[PDB]
Amino acid sequence: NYLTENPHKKADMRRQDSRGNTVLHALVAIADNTRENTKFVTKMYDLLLL
Amino acid sequence: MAAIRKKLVIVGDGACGKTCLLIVFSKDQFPEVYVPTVFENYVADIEVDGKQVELALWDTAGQEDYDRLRPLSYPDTDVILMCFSIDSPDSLENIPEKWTPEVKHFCPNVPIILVGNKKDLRNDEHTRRELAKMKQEPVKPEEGRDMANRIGAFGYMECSAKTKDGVREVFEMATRAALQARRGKKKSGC
Amino acid sequence: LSNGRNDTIPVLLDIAERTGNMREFINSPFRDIYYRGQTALHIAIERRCK
Ligand SMILES: Nc1nc2c(ncn2[C@@H]2O[C@H](COP(=O)(O)OP(=O)(O)O)[C@@H](O)[C@H]2O)c(=O)[nH]1
Ligand SMILES: [Mg+2]
Repeated sequence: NYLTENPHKKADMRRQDSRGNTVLHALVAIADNTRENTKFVTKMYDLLLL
Repeated sequence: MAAIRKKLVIVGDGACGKTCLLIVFSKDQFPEVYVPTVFENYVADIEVDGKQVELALWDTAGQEDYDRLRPLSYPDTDVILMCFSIDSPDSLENIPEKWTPEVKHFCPNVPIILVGNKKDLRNDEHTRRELAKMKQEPVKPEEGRDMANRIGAFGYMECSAKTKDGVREVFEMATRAALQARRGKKKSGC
Repeated sequence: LSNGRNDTIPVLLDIAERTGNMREFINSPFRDIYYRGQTALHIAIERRCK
């Protein structure tokens, strides 16, 4: 929340890394099928998308 | 839209204006008192054709202990400006001899722009007399064009840091060459 | 980091700007092939200190 919105410099969510993976491909990459993981993976995914 | 990050690296003999070229590109103000041996950790914003590119400019010097750490800058390099001095003919002939094979060795299939700096000094009386003392002349544009054809250069321009002549177009063409993603693979193994 | 707070980061940054080259200091990447590109910002975010 701070990185996306701060007066000095804002990291936009659409930037892609060397592989081309956006923040959402990266969040899928760490995604696992354990409850402890999915519980926050889905939350952060929805947060960033909205 | 989303700026694309491209890696630009400078390799040339000392005192040919590489650092000053990057500096004039960066702040557009010629430093008349202090010039660092290297210009480091900078990213500049440039737009050429509807695309917005952040160019990360690395710099390589060989004066003292930097040569040992030079190879480390070559990985993930997207585009190179091989630079030499117009008012110093000794710079040209070493480009095929020593600079080119190291560039090919560490990072092949990369675009390269061969440039000659400080157009003002070729017509300068002092430099002309100094070169004539050894029966020499400033690097002719024809020789630079021939070299650019000779060693596979993507383009050949000339810069002038003091007068800020042609820097914008030079780096524009550099990033235009960088944005091209080569041509697949050649003789790729079965 | 000692209990989440090191008393020398502000002093190092102050000395760096006072010495003329803040920019080159705050973002200096690693060079070893094993950690290439990692910045002090990456360490700050990873240590979980907003
Ligand atoms: N008069 C004049 N001098 C220049 C120009 N460009 C570079 N120089 C000189 O070249 C010297 C060294 O160039 P430098 O930037 O250090 O090149 P480097 O050794 O490859 O890093 C500087 O002291 C400048 O005074 C120019 O356009 N006009
Ligand atoms: Mg220098």
